[PDB]
Amino acid sequence: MQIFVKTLTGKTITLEVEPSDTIENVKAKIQDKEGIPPDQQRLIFAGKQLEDGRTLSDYNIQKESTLHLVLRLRGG
Amino acid sequence: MQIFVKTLTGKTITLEVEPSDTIENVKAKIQDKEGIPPDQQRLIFAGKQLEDGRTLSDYNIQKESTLHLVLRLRGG
Amino acid sequence: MAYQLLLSKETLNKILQYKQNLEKGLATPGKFFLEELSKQEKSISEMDITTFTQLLIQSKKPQVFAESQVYHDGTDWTLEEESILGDVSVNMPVTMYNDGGHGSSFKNHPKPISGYLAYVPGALLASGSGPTSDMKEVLDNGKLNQDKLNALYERRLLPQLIHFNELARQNEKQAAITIPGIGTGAFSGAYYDVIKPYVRNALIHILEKHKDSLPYIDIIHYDPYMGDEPAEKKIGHMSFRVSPSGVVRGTTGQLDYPLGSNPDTHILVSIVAWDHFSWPGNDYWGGARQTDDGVKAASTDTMGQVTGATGVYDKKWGRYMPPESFTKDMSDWGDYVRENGIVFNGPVLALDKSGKLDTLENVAS
Amino acid sequence: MAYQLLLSKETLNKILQYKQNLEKGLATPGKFFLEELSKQEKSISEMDITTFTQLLIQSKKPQVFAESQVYHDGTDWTLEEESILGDVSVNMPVTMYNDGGHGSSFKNHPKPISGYLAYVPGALLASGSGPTSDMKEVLDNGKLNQDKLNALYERRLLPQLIHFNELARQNEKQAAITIPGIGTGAFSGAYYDVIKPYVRNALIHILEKHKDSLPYIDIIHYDPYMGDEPAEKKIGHMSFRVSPSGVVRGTTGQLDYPLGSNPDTHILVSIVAWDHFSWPGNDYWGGARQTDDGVKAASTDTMGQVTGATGVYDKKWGRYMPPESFTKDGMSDWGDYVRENGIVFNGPVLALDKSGKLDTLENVAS
Repeated sequence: MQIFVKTLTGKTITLEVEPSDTIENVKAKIQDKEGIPPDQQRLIFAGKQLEDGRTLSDYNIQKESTLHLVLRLRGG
Repeated sequence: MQIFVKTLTGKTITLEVEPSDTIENVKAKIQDKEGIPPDQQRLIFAGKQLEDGRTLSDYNIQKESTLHLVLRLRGG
Repeated sequence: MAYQLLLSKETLNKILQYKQNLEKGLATPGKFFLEELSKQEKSISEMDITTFTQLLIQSKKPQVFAESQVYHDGTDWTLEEESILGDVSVNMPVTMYNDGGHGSSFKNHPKPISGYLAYVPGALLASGSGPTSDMKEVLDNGKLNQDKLNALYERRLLPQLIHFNELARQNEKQAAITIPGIGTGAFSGAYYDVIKPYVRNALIHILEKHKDSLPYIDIIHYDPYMGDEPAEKKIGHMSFRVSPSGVVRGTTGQLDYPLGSNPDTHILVSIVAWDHFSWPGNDYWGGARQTDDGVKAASTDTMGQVTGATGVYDKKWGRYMPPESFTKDMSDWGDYVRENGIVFNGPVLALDKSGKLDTLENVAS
Repeated sequence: MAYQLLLSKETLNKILQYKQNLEKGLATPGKFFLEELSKQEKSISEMDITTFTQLLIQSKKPQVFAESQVYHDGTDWTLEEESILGDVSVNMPVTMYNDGGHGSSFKNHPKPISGYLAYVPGALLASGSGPTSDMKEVLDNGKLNQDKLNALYERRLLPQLIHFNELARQNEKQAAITIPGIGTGAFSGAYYDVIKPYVRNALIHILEKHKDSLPYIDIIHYDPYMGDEPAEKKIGHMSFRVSPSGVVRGTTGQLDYPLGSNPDTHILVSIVAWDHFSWPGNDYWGGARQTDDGVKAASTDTMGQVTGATGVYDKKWGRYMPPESFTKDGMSDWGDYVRENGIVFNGPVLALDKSGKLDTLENVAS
């Protein structure tokens, strides 16, 4: 299964994924393709924020969904 | 007058501007601060597409408004 | 009104299936479809299919960014609504005021041109959320398929080709049609840098499959900004020209007669890259003379033909600005349609299996 | 429902000004405030000031991204409304189920702690489109004014500080407070990598100005992630500690008794970085244990105290899941519960007056 990621360069990339891939594995693939380390990434799907630990299957992310990638800070 | 630009990187930069500065001037300053040439820039403010030739005051952009930077690309 | 909407036979099958699904309680309308239905006195079963497609087309908002702002679930438009809306094209006669150049490269026509625009929504391969109906139609495990894309663009373009063939036939002329890089912009999404030859091949396929069905379409001037080699090609009787405005400078504008055509021998027709959910103007309803849609809608009297109001052409900005009665009191055309309650609804026809445009109920039999 | 909304004397002045402007049509409400205003049947001129303020609070939404999806005009909330909402804090007694570790670094508490939370909205210096109220208040020609930020955080924090002083006083104990980097997150916007010392100095100034008004606030455990030096300070009887958990190993959690404190001698209260427009812990109303707000709302029974419902804590994920009665049917988050049950955010509102005593709004107004 292939999904899309709207990246931090204003572009859109593709990733080969499996619904059993965890969000941190998706972040590792996004680091593979773009370089941003996974600890600085926040994945958003249609408003819902994706957390490391649960897979794409748990969020019911579809055939060719598109995840927004946002820069991640720590604080409040 | 200083305004903000939510850039591609996801962060937000500050920008020295005047109400009489055209959108082209804003794009040149964004190029100086982030590298993106003006021909690749699309400026949005509150959903309104800012276009070259118009000044910042032509869009009623006040003291500390924030401009979205989007990657401009050619086609249809 | 001054515009007309054409849809394909398979689009009418889509509409028939969606209507008989909504009648059986098997599906549920989207939000905007429901808002437009609420103003209607009739139910889904009372109205004919023409009123159904009219209320579905009326759901389009004047200004929409389909590449991000659409959820494709129930929040705005269900996927069936999207698969129907993408195949609907709208044509209208226009007064072309400048050559249609982007930015500040436009050149004002000294005597404005009389021609025709045909807004056809390109393939939507971009979204801010879930997959689009076009994504499911033309993509096979994320790989672009040229055959399905050919079928899509044929479905969406052939009705306008038939209409303008008949128009040139009735005008004792032939048809010179300018086509841009439809769907090669934001609509391409991740396929931004592979889509150009796919669109060119889809166009060549449509032309060569129906060369004899279009006897009076003579010149076809196709111009993606870049990404393609300049070329001429013979397709039966018609000359198909790939002339990238960015590669070969001096190319005729989108709202300008191609080389070898003139108002005495050809009618000028321009295909405009539309979207699934906006009015013919899109960006220019928000005031922006940007993108193919916006530049063409702003450089012509599109907003006049859609709203019925008489606007003024600003030569300095190359714009069809709203009427003085409104502007004298930054107020764009979307402001006009909001303040005057103007909607987008017009006559609709379908392309028969034989190849003749007719009313929806007629061809549905 | 067992939460309590607090606001400063200046906030009450703003509220009275806004109400008097609405009575005589000088100002117009916003879409969400007017929408929560139409669900009742008293006009601006009949109801007292607590009910007006409570409807203004009820204009909040369970999850809102105040730095992105807010317009700061009639579309949602106008500017007087945002100025008032930012100054409003809330507090509640909570059951702390883990030390508040972010992501998956949390350690579950074998015996959950009986403590309290104080959600306080930080300085909002970020917006998707338009200038915010705190932007106009604390920025002087683009620079961060330390004194204006000091006055802001004073207005916002001092009612909670006085309330928890009284709470410790009524329990024969002192108060150990843990504070995170309030405005250091996305709220900092363009000032992201300069604001940490400003926030620390604002906390220090608030403590200095009212050290004698706070007899029983003993330990204050301030904890940004990084970007601050580990230090210890004597503010009168108060032990103010800067121990950033990102640079110091073994730092006590935010939902953890700081060093030199225990349930016998202290009551544990944690300040939570809030926003102007959302219910406490908005990121967890969407189901995410991410921002400080969300982590602290998920690791405690905050959702249970705001909705009045009985959730269940989940150890593997460290989250306060919605009632099993409701989640019996996908991943139905707490926002789904409040949406289907139609719960509203509205509680008792008190104000801090001239003498540092919390009273009703009408009493403080005169």
